[PDB]
Amino acid sequence: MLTNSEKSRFFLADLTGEVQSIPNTYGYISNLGLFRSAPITQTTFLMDLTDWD
Amino acid sequence: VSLLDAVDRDSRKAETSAPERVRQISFPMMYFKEVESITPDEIQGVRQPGTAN
Repeated sequence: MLTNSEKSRFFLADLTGEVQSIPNTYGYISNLGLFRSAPITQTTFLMDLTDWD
Repeated sequence: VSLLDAVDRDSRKAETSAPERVRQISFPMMYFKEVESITPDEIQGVRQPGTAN
């Protein structure tokens, strides 16, 4: 598709498209599946710890 | 036991074995004891650690 030339408005040149650069993302741990999903309905949670020897 | 030594048949000699020995011993023994008890006050109103009610 044609566009205006570099140094004249009365002459046309051909445009061949675009090339895009996208930043790198890694996300390795997120794919291992180590972390389970535990949705909750509150803004805090508790736990109990038991010990003996 | 032990090896014999040579002897001349016209200068006759003889060896002899030493007597057998006997011995005796004795042993004591070890004693272990443990004690525990249960009382109602350990159950009255004690919440289970892993549950709410």
